[PDB]
Amino acid sequence: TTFVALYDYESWIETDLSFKKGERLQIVGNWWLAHSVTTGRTGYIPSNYVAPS
Amino acid sequence: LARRPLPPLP
Repeated sequence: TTFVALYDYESWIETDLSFKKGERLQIVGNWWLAHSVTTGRTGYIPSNYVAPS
Repeated sequence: LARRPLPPLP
């Protein structure tokens, strides 16, 4: 359900989240719809940037 | 949106 970011990721498009290494992301293909309690945003993240909690 | 190719690592 929850995954942790392995690396920093920066997004400039409204569909994708930016996140920092170590950020916990709730998972709502290659890109997963996720929610960040840190920022309150919901958006896609690349699955190769995260690992299970 | 989910089926896009994976981006490279940093």
